Amino acid sequence: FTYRGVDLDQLLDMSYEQLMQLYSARQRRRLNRGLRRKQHSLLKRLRKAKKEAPPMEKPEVVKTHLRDMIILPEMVGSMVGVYNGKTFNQVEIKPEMIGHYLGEFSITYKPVKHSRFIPLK
Amino acid sequence: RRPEHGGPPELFYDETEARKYVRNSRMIDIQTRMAGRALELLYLPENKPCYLLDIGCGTGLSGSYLSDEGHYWVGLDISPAMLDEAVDREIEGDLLLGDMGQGIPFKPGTFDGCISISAVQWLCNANKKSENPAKRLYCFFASLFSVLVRGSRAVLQLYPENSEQLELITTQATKAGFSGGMVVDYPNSAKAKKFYLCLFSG
Amino acid sequence: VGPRLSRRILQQARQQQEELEAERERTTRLGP
Amino acid sequence: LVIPEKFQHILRVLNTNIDGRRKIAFAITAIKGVGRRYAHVVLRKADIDLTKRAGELTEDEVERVITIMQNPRQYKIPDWFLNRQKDVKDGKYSQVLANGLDNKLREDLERLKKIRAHRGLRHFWGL
Amino acid sequence: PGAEYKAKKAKGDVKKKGRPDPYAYIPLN
Amino acid sequence: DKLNNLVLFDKATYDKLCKEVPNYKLITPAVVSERLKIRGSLARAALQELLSKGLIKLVSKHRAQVIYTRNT
Amino acid sequence: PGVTVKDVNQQEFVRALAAFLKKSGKLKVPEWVDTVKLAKHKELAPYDENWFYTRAASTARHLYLRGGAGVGSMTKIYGGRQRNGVMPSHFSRGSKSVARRVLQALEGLKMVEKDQDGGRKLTPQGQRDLDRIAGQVAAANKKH
Amino acid sequence: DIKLFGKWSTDDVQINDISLQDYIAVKEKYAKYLPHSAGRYAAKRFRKAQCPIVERLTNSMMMHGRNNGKKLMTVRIVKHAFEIIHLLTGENPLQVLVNAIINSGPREDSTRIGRAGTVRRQAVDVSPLRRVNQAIWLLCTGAREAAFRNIKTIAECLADELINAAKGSSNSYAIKKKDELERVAKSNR
Amino acid sequence: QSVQVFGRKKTATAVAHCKRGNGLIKVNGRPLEMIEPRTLQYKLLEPVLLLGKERFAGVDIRVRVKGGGHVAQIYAIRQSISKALVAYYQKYVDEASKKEIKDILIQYDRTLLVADPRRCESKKF
RNA sequence: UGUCCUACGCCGGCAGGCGCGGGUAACCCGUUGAACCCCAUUCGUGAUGGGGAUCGGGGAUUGCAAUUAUUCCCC
Repeated sequence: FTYRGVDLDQLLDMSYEQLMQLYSARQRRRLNRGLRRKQHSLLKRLRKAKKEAPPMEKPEVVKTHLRDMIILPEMVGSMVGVYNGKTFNQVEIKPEMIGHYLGEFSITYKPVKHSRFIPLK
Repeated sequence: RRPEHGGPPELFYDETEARKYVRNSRMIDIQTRMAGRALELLYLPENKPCYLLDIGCGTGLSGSYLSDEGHYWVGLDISPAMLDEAVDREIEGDLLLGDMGQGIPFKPGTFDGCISISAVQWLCNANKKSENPAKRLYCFFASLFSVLVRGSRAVLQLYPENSEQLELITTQATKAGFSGGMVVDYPNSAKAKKFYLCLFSG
Repeated sequence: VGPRLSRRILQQARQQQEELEAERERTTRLGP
Repeated sequence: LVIPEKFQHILRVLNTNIDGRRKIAFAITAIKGVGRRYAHVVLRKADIDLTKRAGELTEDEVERVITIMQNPRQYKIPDWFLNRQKDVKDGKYSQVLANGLDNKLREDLERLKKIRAHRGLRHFWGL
Repeated sequence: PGAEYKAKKAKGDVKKKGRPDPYAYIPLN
Repeated sequence: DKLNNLVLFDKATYDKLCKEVPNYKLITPAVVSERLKIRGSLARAALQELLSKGLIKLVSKHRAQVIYTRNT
Repeated sequence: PGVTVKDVNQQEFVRALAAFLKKSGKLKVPEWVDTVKLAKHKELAPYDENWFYTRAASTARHLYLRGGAGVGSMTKIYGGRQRNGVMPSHFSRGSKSVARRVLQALEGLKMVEKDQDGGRKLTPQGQRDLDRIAGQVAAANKKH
Repeated sequence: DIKLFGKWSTDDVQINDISLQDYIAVKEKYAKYLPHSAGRYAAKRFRKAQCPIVERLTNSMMMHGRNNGKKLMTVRIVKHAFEIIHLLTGENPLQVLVNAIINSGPREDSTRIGRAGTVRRQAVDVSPLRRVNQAIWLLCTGAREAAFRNIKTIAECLADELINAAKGSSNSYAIKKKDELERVAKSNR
Repeated sequence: QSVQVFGRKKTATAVAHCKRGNGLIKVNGRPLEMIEPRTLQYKLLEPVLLLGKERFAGVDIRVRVKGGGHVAQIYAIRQSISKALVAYYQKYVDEASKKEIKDILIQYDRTLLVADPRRCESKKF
């Protein structure tokens, strides 16, 4: 797998400052505006779940309300239980969602699911 | 504003207005769905088409809907221009030309059904001094009651513009011996509101 | 005519009068 | 003017019929992947008088136009003028026209369906 | 005259589920 | 119904416009395109070519309408 | 006794000035000639390939009629009717950089420089240039 | 002398209809260079009888939505139409225009009456001012819905309609509608 | 010495200077025949061809405009020219010439002396 | 109507940035240079160079946050 002509192995090594060109406009502006601390604490919890799990199966699920967080290229190997309004939808982080958010995997509304008179006299 | 204010039906629905009439997909849609509602309205037996007097068919779009399901019909019309337009549409049913108010010229106990498509709201007014509207409506209703099979069903689609016209048509129908009533499609609506005279013999 | 229209008319007439009456360095030195 | 003896009514471009009964700025617009503005900038780059019809176009003109079509980047075009310039899989500067565009949209929809994001799953539910 | 099918909160013709599509039937004399 | 106006002047229609545009008594792109079954752009281009030849006189110039008359 | 731009019609004067600038050959020309639209409300490329010369003649006309106006006023002059889809149409301004490059080209033709009280003002030899080109326009038009 | 559009003369214009001297207002005193006058000709009763027929014709194509306001294109269209008529009939287009006005006037039509449901038509007469008004409107409808979907220009369509109405041929929509009006008047005496 | 007059319209206001000269007609620093809407050019030729171009060869007129649209400005220009000539031939020339000019110019059109008193009515709640 | 209105210079075709001024206001934006209309070219009766919906991608702007396309430009 490659993303914008860049493989995952060098994507992990490629750093925070030059993330700008490999992204789209919106998350580039979001990273330029200054990233906050709550999603840093979420990253810390995700990685703390990632350390002590044994490395021959998928680690423990990390759950949150954060629907609007930018997926880093180093997210590959996490399990995110994202809120939707009632429950936690827990989803596998494949390498293919680097440019996406967490809101489009947690849908807040259900799909919608929606005889003639005959005279006798 | 309305086609009834333009003049007589023999001369208003001429070559060019019928030519612009057939090229109107909105007219196609409304005519097919009103023809479907009219065919669903009468309680004809299933798997057995009936002998229907199609009055006011004109271009025969309702007649085309009848012929699409395997039914058969004969058409009575008053304008030759849109009659020729219907002929040019490779239509299957037969067509007759004449004034329906002078009397239906067929034998009694013949027609198992009657389909009127926008032809009863036409005749309420008079465009000639020799034509009496009450006499014309009474003669048309009496001839229609004569030619119908006893127990057949007659549906008449209309859009009256006031309650007095409906009063005259209903009193002519109830003085002609027809038994039935009035069915309105969405009475509290404006775009979807249609009027349907339903009649039978006995 | 009206207030605004007459004001515009008199302003344009004064402008035309000044333009038709029309057809250096500031003297910083007090004494020559 | 008088018809040429080599006048064609229908050309075969990108395995597609192209009507010569149209302007050169709009006959090429018939095939997908190119509209009016891209046709204008190409024919202005191709140094072609725009008043000509499409039926008297010589051969050498149509292969030079098609070699503009495959690799216009070397012919001094702005690079934000393109459709697929930063692809998610392999970021490379490109312009798909007739069958490449269908493959691009198909792989976009199947990528969205595979990752079960909201956009592609709503597209799947919409049809 | 279709009083059961007239919406109380709106002008129009509201559907009912137990009964078929909205209409109004009146007899002749 | 569906019109089939030609996109370029064939030899035959070029011959009739050579021997017939001096005598119609009225010249405009509309009736030329109507009766010759030709593209209106070709009709207007043909009349600019013919006034370059100078055998039909101008009456007035406008972006939407051009009107012409006989020499005699 | 000498004629004026105000004493001649506008369009043939503008195209004559554009022709004189074309056979002058000393204008600087951008590399983005045939890939540019001069406004955001434009839909197509201009059909005139040599539209920079007409643009230069037009901006020389508008600077001669009123000087001291820069790029922003020039974009205000050539704003048009933006048909933004099914939204109601509105008014849009012209492109700043195209008019900027054309006016810098006229600055390079020693026809215009800056002004201390505002935008750009034109050279007096620009007034002689427009004077004798208006003379030749009046000779070719009013004497014919 | 005052000539319309620089080349049309109002001196040779003669009104053949005896009833319409004072309603077709085109003579030496009504002679104007241009139909654009912007005079308050509708704020008083029977004032538009003094309006020039060319000005009423330019007010007539000022119709049908998008064309409202834009009368400079209208006077351009009628100038081209006057040129086309003068090139076709070989004489003054004003005579063709007034002949078309005279020949396309509905002289008798039907009014609608009725007390309760029964509506009949009574044969009534049309005033000469309304005759001119209905003739102008009928030529307007003929010019507008004549072609409406092809290369046929509005100016030459208006010229053809005016020429065929002046000649009295059956090709004119105005002539056919007028003849239908007197025939249905005769049908409803 | 000279005479200054004004011409009015809905929102188009014009000033006009008439003086001695060889018959020069100028509007906004331009001659009268190249105002941008060419179609109403005969309107700009309505006053002078009403009187005769040989008579205007002693008067030079210059008109400046501000406000209004195109045709409103044209009407203001022609009304201002007409009132400039009648004022010039009233104050400086004998009364008979002014009287005959006024008579012919009032039997031709009404608006050429006093403009049409029409304006947009304001909207109130 | 304004400390958000912006004059002007530089960069990028445009979306927009950078720099320096004017303005708490008939002073600066702003002789408030707008659209329709006017002149010339191309188009030409064709679901067509009309109409633009619904889509894909990129870029930029606004903000704690834009995914359920905030918004704009282009294809």
